[PDB]
Amino acid sequence: IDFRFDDYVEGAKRFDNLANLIRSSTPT
Amino acid sequence: TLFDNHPVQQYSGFNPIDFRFDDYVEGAKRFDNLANLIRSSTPTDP
Amino acid sequence: TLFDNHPVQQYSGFNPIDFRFDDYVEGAKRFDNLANLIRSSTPTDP
Amino acid sequence: FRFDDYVEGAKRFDNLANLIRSSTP
Amino acid sequence: GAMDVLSEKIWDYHNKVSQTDEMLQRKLHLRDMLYTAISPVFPLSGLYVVGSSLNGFGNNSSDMDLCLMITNKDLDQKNDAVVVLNLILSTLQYEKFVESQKLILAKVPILRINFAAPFDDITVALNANNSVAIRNTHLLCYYSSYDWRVRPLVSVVKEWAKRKGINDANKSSFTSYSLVLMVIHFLQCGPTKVLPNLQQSYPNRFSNKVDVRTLNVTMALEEDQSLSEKTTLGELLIGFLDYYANEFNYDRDAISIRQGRRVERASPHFWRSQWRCVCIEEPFTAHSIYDEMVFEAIKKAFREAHGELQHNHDLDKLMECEPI
Amino acid sequence: GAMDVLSEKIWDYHNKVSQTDEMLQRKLHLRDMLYTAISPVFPLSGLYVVGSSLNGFGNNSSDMDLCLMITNKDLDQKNDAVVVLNLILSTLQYEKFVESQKLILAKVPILRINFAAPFDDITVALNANNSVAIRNTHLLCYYSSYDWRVRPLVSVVKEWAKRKGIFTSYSLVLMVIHFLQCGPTKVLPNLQQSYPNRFSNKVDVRTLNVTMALESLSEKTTLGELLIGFLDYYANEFNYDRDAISIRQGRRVERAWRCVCIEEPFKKAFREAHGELQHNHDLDKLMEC
Amino acid sequence: GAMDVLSEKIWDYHNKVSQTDEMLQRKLHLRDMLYTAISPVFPLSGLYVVGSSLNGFGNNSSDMDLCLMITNKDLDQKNDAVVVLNLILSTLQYEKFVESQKLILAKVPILRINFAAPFDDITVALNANNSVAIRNTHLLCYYSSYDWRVRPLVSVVKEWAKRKGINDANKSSFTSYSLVLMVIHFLQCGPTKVLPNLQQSYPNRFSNKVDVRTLNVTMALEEVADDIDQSLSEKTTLGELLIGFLDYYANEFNYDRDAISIRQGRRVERAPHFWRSQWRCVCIEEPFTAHSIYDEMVFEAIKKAFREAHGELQHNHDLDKLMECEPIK
Amino acid sequence: LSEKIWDYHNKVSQTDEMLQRKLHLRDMLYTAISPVFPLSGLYVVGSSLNGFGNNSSDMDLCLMITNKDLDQKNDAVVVLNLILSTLQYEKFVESQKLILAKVPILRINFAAPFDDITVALNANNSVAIRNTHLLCYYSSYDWRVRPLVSVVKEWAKRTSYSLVLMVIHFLQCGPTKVLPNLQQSYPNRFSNKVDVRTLNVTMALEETLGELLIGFLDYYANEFNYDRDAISIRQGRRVERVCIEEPFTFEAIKKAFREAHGE
Ligand SMILES: [Mg+2]
Ligand SMILES: [Mg+2]
Repeated sequence: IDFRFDDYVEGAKRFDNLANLIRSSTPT
Repeated sequence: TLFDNHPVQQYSGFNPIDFRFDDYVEGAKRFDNLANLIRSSTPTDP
Repeated sequence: TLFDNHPVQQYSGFNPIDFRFDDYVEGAKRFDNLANLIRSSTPTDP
Repeated sequence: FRFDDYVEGAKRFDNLANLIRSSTP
Repeated sequence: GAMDVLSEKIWDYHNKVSQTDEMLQRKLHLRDMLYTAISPVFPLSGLYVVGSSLNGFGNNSSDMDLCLMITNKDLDQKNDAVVVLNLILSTLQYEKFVESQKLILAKVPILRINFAAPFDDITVALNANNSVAIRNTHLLCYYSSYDWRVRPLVSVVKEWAKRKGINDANKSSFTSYSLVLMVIHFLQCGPTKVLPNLQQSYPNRFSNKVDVRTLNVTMALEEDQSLSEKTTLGELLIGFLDYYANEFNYDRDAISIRQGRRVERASPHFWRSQWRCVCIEEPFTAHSIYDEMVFEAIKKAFREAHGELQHNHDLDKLMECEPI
Repeated sequence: GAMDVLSEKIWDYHNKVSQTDEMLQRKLHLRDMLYTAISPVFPLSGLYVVGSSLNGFGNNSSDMDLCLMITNKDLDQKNDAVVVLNLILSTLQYEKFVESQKLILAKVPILRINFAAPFDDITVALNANNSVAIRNTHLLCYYSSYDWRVRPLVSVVKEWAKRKGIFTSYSLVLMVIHFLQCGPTKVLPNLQQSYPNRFSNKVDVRTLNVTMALESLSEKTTLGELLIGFLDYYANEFNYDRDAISIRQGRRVERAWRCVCIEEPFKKAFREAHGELQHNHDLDKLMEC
Repeated sequence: GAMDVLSEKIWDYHNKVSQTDEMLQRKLHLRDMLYTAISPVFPLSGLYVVGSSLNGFGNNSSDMDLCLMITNKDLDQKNDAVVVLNLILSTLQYEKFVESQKLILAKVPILRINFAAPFDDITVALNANNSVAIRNTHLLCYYSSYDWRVRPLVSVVKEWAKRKGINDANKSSFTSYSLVLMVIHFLQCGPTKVLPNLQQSYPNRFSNKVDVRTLNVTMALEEVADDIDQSLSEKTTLGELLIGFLDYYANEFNYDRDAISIRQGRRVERAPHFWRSQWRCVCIEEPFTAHSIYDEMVFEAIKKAFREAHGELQHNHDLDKLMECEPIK
Repeated sequence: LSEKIWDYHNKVSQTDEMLQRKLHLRDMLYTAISPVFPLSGLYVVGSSLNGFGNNSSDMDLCLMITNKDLDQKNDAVVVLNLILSTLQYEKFVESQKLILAKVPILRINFAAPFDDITVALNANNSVAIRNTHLLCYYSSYDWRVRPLVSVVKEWAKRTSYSLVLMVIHFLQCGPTKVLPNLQQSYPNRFSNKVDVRTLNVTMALEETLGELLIGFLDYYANEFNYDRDAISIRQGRRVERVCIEEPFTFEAIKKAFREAHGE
């Protein structure tokens, strides 16, 4: 109410997909 | 002077301090009863 | 309380301190002349 | 302040140096 | 006049300056206010009242000494405690009842606080996590409670000493806490056996291994002292002065409340040195040539006071003395 | 003894210590559990995974650094962050899956959490709204993915320093990125300078591109020459007094506290490590110091 | 209520409260007494007077801040300076003229000393080996001397702020020293250029590099080609400088974006030298080598106090009305 | 295998040449101190005279000024500052350092032909006298002590006064019993009550090397404990309060003694 919160719910779940970004640049 | 009268309020460089909190909340309240112990050893008119 | 209002006066276990004394005696006395600098730049009645 | 006389004391202490040479080997 | 008249003058004076209940309640409420300010930063801590305010020997102008307990681990006092006290300083600055703060260096770091009306007559001294003061406070409270004569005696010894300037909070090594230990030592080891050795008689209650969250604070002490004291209050003050003027040897003797006896000064506990001559062991875990002048003045002030009280039996004459 | 052997050996060491995807999945599950417990206190907050566990550079026993985001303003880390972390500590002390908690007063306060049940091998280090941890992790993850050689290189350099007493993991990673920017072989670019509005400090972190794939002499050089080169660089070329590392500018800079001065995106040991590796090409002999 | 009587009553107030020569002489005599007490323990040391008592900006009730110089090497202040101050405490306790002592943790450890009559109105703050205070005292003392309006402006700003509870030595970050830097900044960077950047114009006199035992304390400043057009400056009255000071900090300065550097001669964008934060909002660089949510309340009181002081003084030009303000809730 | 130990010992021990130089230097110090403390005595203490020193050894000195006990908190520092105030003007003195410690020290370095000798001077701290008086008899009780000590010390390099006490202890307590408890055996000679000016530095006392060293490394690698055991020299035994009580007044250092034994 008196302090200014902001919405990061979706933001934090989306940040996870960096995992895939690394995986998709590792050779097999 | 520029050293003022209080420690630096910014970060100031201290090492990290690992606190494992132990519960002392009720211990501190019970300790007040010492005061009753003093009241009880006091005679009214000796 | 147990802790008083001053550090321990007896030897507390401080680590040894190497002092190489430098001479500052006449320097601290010459610094007072800043007083003249102040007084000589004050107008007597502006 | 009471100073005490250690002049002769200090000099006689030197001859512990003999005690070891008289031992070694 | 009489030893009964002198005994009542001592008692009277005690009641005059002794910490009242109204003051104790006000300090306790102030402690509560500080705790709510501190709580968001240390949510499981507890703010104990330690020293004068609770140990039985306080007077109405005594500081409220506080001890913030945070952790059962040792907290380093050279650096870590300064960080903690500085953090608490930042928190309390926002509070409207807090007017003024300062970090001083005593035997341990100490946060001094002053307050807005209506608490501006109370000063607070806060240390970080030093549970030794809690044990100390616990022990001195049972000493103060064991015999109704202990506290009035300490009340009058304290003021006489203040009026002679050998008890002075702004000068190092001139502490009032040590005077208390000196009285306790006398009532243990002097002619009249008034106080026991509580640490030896009740190891289970005063053990340094007991967690301070479980110290007994309700139960009186179970039964030694024959209670063979038809020694008056007035005799005990005279004897106290006599013992320290004429019987205690400062260069040979040392005081141990915990051992309940005099020990040969040539011998884990910290020994204080009151006025830099009187060696006194803390219950819980070679002089400078310039010290002689002060030692001689302390010894003299005790000889004078004893001579005066032995003669006139007049408490108000004793307290009319001049400083040093 | 031979440098195609050294290259494959470095690679093999990398794959033994690297963070498995199973370990990553477990870490994300535990994060969700933490979030379920934290969400009633901060319903709009975000619990970002930051550091080694996500940026490509972590091993399996690596802490899980987390960043709780609650506000877009900047959270003061002297007072406000301690309070926010104690508000989380007050809730987690009633959760079965959480075992012990330590609050850490530091420049950036940390809530250090240990778990029970099947998660007592994972330690969490949680901060309150220190978004620079998010920016850093984002950037490093694009460095981590830019060239298949960065991570294996980083893996052995981290282990060499551990077994030789030598510097945090994060410092080393930055030493490795800098070397791959400014050494004989130009392997990595200056990403902050090449994609300036994609790694800009001024962007809301909820805007950060997390799926953009970024848009010759380097493919020559092998893993082995890279590592020998790295040790050569810090043994004989980098002045730990005259110079500092700047990542934002892919260049070394005048130092105008710590041994290697490192500016964040947002010595006889090196001598004798280079001596050994350059001469024998034996990774086992290097990390048996 | 007229710009000439505002100027003169600023000057008058300054003269009422400024440190007298008798007071300085009593302080220097007292310092000599302390040095003969300390010299058996530190025989080659020097006891410097630093800060208010010598920097030109002190009043008749300022502490005597003293700096005991012992070595050209650095002395660690966390641990080693405490040993030295405690050793000095031990030595001073045998002195009849010393009444009480106490070790304070300020930005550095500080031995606070009070005295027997006839010196019982002087308090001493003694620091161990912090030569930065000598450089600092030296630099401010030439800012103080550069222009006659500087010191009386500072006297009144200081007292106004005391009365509004904005300058208070018992409260952290509520410093008088900062206010001095704020005035010097204004006189460098406000509408009227009254002061140069002495650190840039005379880097020879004020160099961080120079041994403090060779600091020049006897020579006037040579003039510099075009750094202060000093008669355009003199068109501006004292009274108007005060009003301009209140105006600049109440309505021009952006405390979110701007910071103050006296060494550089300008405001800088908040982006080796320590930065102070006055009231935790006004970031200010020392010439020599994000906000709590609860700070915001206090910030707004500070700004308000300035806005009100500027409104009042600009309207009635009346110094005693300005000074008859009351503190901050 | 004993032989090579004695070689290293006789190679690195203090020469009689060096000791003459130290005594000369000390006499030069005393010539300068004498106007300040006319009745004082300047004793040699430590390695340089107790028989355990190298040639690189500091010369520790003790200025005796009073029969009484000198406070080391304030008086000692004032006394040492009175010497430094004088040595300031002597050409043969190169530099001085005052060391604040539990026992304040004046550390002095010298000019021209005495550059290799450093002096550490304490004020009136006479237990240093006694400790060297006693330890000079321990070094002369058996020919093996001083050579053993030599190798023990440079092994630590590749505190000295404590290395020695550990060595003396092992020769009192371990397998073979080389050295007695001197303080117990001749209680008249080494009494705490003897004035330091009438200590017996003259009369003698009334009544192998290869295996002693490897036995030492055995005694302290897997035979000695650290919080149930301490070292006492005053009483021969192993007692409990590396803890060592002087004649007069951490797993890495076990693994270090352990592998050094596999030789
Ligand atoms: Mg001042
Ligand atoms: Mg108290």
